[PDB]
Amino acid sequence: KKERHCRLTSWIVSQIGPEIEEKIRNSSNEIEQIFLYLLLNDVVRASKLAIESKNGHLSVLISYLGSNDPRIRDLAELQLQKWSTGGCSIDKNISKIYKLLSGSPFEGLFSLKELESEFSWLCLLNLTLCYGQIDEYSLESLVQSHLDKFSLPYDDPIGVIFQLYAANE
Amino acid sequence: YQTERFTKFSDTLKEFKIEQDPFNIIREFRSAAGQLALDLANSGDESNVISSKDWELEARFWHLVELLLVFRNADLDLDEMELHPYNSRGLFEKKLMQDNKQLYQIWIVMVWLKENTYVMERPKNVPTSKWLSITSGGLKSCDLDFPLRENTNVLDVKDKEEDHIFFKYIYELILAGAIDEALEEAKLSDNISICMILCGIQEYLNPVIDTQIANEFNTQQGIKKHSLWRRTVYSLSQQAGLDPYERAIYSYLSGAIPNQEVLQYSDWESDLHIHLNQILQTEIENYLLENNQVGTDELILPLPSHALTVQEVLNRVASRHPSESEHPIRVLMASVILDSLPSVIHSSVEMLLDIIDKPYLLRIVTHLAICLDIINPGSVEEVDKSKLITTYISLLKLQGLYENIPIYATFLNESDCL
Amino acid sequence: RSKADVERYIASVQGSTPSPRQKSMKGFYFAKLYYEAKEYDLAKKYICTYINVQERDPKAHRFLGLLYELEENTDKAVECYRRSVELNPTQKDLVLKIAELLCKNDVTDGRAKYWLERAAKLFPGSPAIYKLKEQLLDCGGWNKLFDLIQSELYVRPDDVHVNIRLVEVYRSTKRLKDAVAHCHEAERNIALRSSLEWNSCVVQTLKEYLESLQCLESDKSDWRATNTDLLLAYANLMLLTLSTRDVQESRELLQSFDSALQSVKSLGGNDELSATFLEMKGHFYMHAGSLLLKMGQHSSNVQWRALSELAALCYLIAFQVPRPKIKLIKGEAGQNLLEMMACDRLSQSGHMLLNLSRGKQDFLKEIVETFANKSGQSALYDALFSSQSPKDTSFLGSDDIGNIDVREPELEDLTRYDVGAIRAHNGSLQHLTWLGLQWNSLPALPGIRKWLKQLFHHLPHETSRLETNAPESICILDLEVFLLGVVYTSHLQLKEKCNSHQPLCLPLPVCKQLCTERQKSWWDAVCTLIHRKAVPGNVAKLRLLVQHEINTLRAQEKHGLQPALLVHWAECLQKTGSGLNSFYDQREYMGRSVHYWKKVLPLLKIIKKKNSIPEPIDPLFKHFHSVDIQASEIVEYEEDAHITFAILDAVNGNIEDAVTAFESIKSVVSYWNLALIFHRKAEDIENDALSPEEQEECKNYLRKTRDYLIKIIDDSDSNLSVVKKLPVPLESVKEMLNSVMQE
Repeated sequence: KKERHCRLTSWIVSQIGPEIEEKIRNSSNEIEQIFLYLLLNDVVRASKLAIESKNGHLSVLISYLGSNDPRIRDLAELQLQKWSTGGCSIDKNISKIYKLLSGSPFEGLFSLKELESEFSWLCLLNLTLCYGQIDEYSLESLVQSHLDKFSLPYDDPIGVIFQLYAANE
Repeated sequence: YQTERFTKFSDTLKEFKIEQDPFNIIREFRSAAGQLALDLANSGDESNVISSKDWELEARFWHLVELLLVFRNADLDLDEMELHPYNSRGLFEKKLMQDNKQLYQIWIVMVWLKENTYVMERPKNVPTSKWLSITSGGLKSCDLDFPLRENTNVLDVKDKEEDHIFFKYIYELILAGAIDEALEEAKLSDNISICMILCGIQEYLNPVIDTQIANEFNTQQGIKKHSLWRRTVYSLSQQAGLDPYERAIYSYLSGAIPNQEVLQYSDWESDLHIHLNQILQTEIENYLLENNQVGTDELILPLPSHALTVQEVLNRVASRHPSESEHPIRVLMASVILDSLPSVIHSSVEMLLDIIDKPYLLRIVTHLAICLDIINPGSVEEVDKSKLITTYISLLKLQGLYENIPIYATFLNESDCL
Repeated sequence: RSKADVERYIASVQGSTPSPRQKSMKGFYFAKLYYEAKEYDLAKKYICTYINVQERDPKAHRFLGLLYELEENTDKAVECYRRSVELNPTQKDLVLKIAELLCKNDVTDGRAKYWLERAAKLFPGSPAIYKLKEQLLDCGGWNKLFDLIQSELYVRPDDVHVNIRLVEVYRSTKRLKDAVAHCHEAERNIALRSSLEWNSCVVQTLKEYLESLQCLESDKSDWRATNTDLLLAYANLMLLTLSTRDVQESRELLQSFDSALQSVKSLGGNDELSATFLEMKGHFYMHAGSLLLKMGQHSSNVQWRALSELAALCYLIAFQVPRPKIKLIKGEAGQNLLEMMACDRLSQSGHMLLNLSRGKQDFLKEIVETFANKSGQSALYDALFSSQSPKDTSFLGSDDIGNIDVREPELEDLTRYDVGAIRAHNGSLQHLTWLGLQWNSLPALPGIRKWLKQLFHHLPHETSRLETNAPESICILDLEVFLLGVVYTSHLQLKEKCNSHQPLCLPLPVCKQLCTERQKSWWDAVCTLIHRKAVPGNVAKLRLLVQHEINTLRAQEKHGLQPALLVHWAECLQKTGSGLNSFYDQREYMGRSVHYWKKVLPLLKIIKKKNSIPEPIDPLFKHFHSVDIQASEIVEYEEDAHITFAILDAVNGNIEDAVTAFESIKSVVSYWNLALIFHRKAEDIENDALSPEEQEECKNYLRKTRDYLIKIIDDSDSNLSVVKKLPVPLESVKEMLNSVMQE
C-alpha cells in the first residue's frame, strides 16, 4: 500500500508540476509560495523557504506533513476553530497550511474547496492523497473520499480511471 | 540524635551478610543518605544547609552507582536484532542503543542527570489564550511566525513577557526529562504549534513494518524525514528575535548547545547533560548515515559530525566549572561514569599516607569499596580494603560506636587483631 | 504587484503550455491576478475564456458573476450565479444572492418571487429574508406594508428589526399613541429589552410622544405610565451602551438619563412611576460607577485610584437604595420585572463594592468619610460631565446623599440577589461566567444548581437515558458541569492575559467576552432549544450543535478535558452533593463525581510516574500548563477520590466497605460521613421493642456518633484550614451534636 501510494503521488506531482511552478513564478508573497511547494508535495523546500522568509515555527510545523500523526491533526484543527471564532485576523495562507495539517482540507470548516476554481482537480486530489489521512484509509476509499467532494469533468479520462479505481465494490 | 548516621549504613551491611541482590546495599545507602539529606535540611543551623547538600549529593552518587553497575554487571546477554534496509529509522536507533553499550551508558547517565534536575513551579495566572497583541489590533496573522516575517515590534510587551514565562518553563521541563508534561503544558496553554514542534522528537516506527516492536505500538508514529526536522529545528534555533529559552529548547532538540544567555546559568550537571545530549544526537545520526537510512535531500544544513568522548566532555565541563568539578563526591561521580573507580579508590587511599578534613569522604569510599568487592569479587585491591576499613573503624572508635565494629571486620583475617 | 507583474506572467506559462486548450484552461488562474490588480475589463475576458473550455466549473462561473457584480450588470451577474448554483446545489449563499438581486432590480416577474421562496427555506427566518420580503413589496400601500409586518411579527415576535419597523410605520402615520402602546407592551419581552437598537428606538418613540401634540390633547392620566417606560428603557440602554459602545457614546447617554431623572423627581407620588424612579435612581449610580471605572482603566494610576474611589461611592449609593415597593404595581409581569432589576442592581454593585474594598482594609469606610461630603458630589459631576452644562437641572448635582450606610455587603444576601437576577440579562453565558468569576475570589461558593433551576425549570438533574448523547437528554448536571469549565477556563485565560500585561475588578459591561465563541454558541443553542424559542428549520442544526459537546460534558469518547478540570469537576460535585439533604440529589452528584474520578485516575497514574499526557485535538475547554497536575498533589487526589467512592458506596448500601474505607483515612470529612451513617444505624433501632442485647449495640453506635462530631469540633476550633474542609457548615455540625446528645 505504501509503495503504490508513493508512486501514485510522485506521478500526480509529475503532472501538476508545471501548473504549480508557473503559479510560484507569479506569486508576490512568500507564505503563498510555501503553500505551493506543499502543492508539489515538497515538504522540504516549504520548510526551507519558511526558514528563509523567517517563518520558522511554521517551518517546524511543515515537517509533519506526510506523517499522519493524529495528535497534530486534532491540534491543527483546534487552532483553526479558535481562529474561526474571534481570531481577529490570520494570514490567508497560514490558515491554508494549518488546514493541510488538519488532514481534511476540503472535508472541513476552513475549507480549501474554493481552490476548486484556482487549481487542476488533480492538484487538489494530490492534497487529499498526500495529507488527507493516508493510514486510516485504503488508497481506494481515500480517493473516493476526495471524489465525493468534487465532480470531475465527464469527458476527462484520467478522471475516469480514478473513479473506476475508487469505485472498487 | 543525627550522630546515628553510621548505624544506618552499618545497619544495611548487617542485613546483607545475614540473609545468606547485593545491589540492594547501595540502594539502601542511597535512601539512607537521602533520609539524612532531609534531616539536616528541614529545620537547621545555616551551617547545616552545607552538609545537607553534601548528603543530597551523597545520595545522587549512590543512585548513579546503582544504575551503572546494575546495567554493567547484571549484563546477561540477550538476543541480537536483525534489521533490514526496509526497516524504519526508529528500529535502527533501537538497534544502536542495544548493541553499543558504551553509548547506552551515556543514555543511563543522562537519565540520572535528568532525574536530579530542578524545575520551577508551574506558572500561575496563565492567560486564557495566546498573544491575547490581538486585542491591541495589529496581528494580521495569528501564527507564531508572523512577527518573524516582519519586525518584532508587532508583539505587545506583556505577550513577550508571557512567552518568556512559558518558554522558560518548557525548557526546564525538557531538561528534566518531563516531555509528557511539556506536551501537556503546550496543549493546555494554547501553544499548539510549539506542542507540534515537541512531537517531532520521535523517530519513525511502523508496528506493521518494524515487526519487532509490534508490541509497544499499535499504530505508526514518529516522523520519517527526521534529518530534515532536525535541521529545521536547529535553523529555527539560530534565528534571533525569538525568546532565548525558545531558542534554547530548539538547540537541545537539535543536539546542539544552547545560546549564551541561557547556557551561562547552567551548572556542572546541566552543562554536562547538554553535552552528553550532543554526543548522543551526533552518534545516532552518524549510525544512520553509515546504514543509508538518511536521504540526501534532508541534509539541508551542516551539523557537526564529530562526537566527543565522555572523557573529553567531562574534561571540558570540568574546566568550565572548576569549583563544582573539584567537589570530592562529584569527582567520584565522574570516576564512576568513566569506570576509573577502583582507580580513584586506591588514589584516595594514598591520600591517607585533605581527605581527612571532609567527613563524608572516608566513609563513602569505604562503603563503596565494600559494595564493589561484594558485587565484583576482586574489584578493589585487598590492601586498599584493609587500609580503608582500618581507618574508618578507628573513627567508629573515636565516635564511641564499638558496638557495630564486627560487621566491618567480615573482610579480612586481619580481623583477628581486634 | 502591478501591470507588469501580471502581464509578464503571460509569457511565463505561455512558454510552459502553449496549446490553445491549456492556454484557455489557465484563464481562470490568469484572471485570478487581474482581479487583484484592479483590471475588470481584462479580468472579465480572461475568466470568460476559461469558461469557454471549463463550462462546468461552479467556481469560475460564480467568479464572473461576482465580477459582473462589481460591474453592476445585474442581468449578467445573476445569470452567472445561476449557472454556478445549478451546477452545485450546496451553494446556499448564492441562492440568497440571486433572490437578493432579483428583488432589487425588478419584481414584475414572478422569477424574483420564486427565488425568494427558496432563499427562505435555505435560511429559515434569517434577518435578510424579511429584508427581501419588504423589498419585493416596495415596488398610497401603507396598509399593505403594515399587514406584512404584523403577519411577520406573529411568528417572529423576538425579531428586533421587525418590531422596530412597526414603530416606524406607526410613526409614519403619526399615530404615536399606538407606537408607544406597542412599545410599552413590548417592554415586557425579555429578549427585546436586551436589544441595544430596540431600546434606542424605545427612547425616541417615547420622547417624540411627550412633545407630540397628541400626548397633551388626549389626557394627562396615562402620561405617567408611558413616562415610566422611558426610564426603564434608559436603564437597559445604559447597560448595553456601556458594554459595546465607546467611552464617548456611553458618557453622552448618561446626560439624557440624568435629564430624565431631574424632570421626573418633581412629580413624585406613590405609584409605579415613583417606585420606578426609586430603582432606576440606583441603576444610574451603578452604571455611572461602571462608567467611571471604564475611563480609569485606560488612564493613569493616579486617576484610577481617584476614579475607583469615585466609582466605589457610586456603587455604594446604588446598593444602599432599598428594594422597590413591588406590591405597588398594577400587574404581576410589571412587578416581577421591577424586582428582577433590583436584584441585578444589588448583585452587580455588590460584587463591585467588595472587589474594590478587598484592595485595602475597610477601604469602604474611607471612601464615605472623604467623598460623602458634598465636595465629592461636585468632584463626581466634574469627572463625569463637562462643567459647562447647567448644574441645576442635572439630577446628579441635586441628589440628597444622606447617611450612606457604609456597610459592606453580606454574602448570604448577595447570593439571593444573584439567584434572583439570573434572568436579568436573559441568562447570557456572559452574565453567569461573570458571576461565577466574581465568586471565584470569595470564601462562599454560588448556588449554580439554583441558578440553572431558575433558568430551565423542570429540567431533570440527571437524565435516565444517559447512554446516548442526544440533546433531549440534557440535564442540569450537564449545564452545571459546563459552567464550571467555562469559568475555570475563563479564569485561566484572563490570568494568562494579565501576566503578559485586577481581573476580578472589571465591571460586567466593561469586560469583553470571557468565554470562547464555541462555548457561547452552545449555551445560546441549548437555551433557545429548551425555552422553545428555536426555529423549525434550525431545530436540527441547533440540536446537533448541542449534541457535539455533550460527549465532553460527560467525559466520553475524545473529551477535550485537561485532568485538572476533571478533578475540579469531581471534587466540586462531591462537596456540592455532600452538602445536599435529599438522597436523590446526593446520589446523582456523587455518581457524576465518582464518574469523573474514574476517568482521571488512569491519567493521574501515568502522571504519577512523570510521563506525558496525550494532548487534545481542538479541545472544548482550553488546556493550560498553569494548572497542570503535579506529583506533589497526586496522592491527595487519589485519597480525596477514595472518599468520593466511599460516599457513593454508603449511599448505595455498601456500608461495610464505606466504613472500612472512611476509617482508613483520618480526614475531617470522613468523620462527618462516619458520624452521619453511625447516627442513622442508631436512630432507627433506638426506640422500638427489640432484643435488649441489640439495643445496647444500637446505643453503642450513637456513642460513636457523639465522639466523631466532637473530634470535628475539637480539630475545627484549633485550625482554620480544617474549618474550610468541613463538608457542611460548622454550625450545622454543632446543631446535630446538640440533638445527638439529647437523644
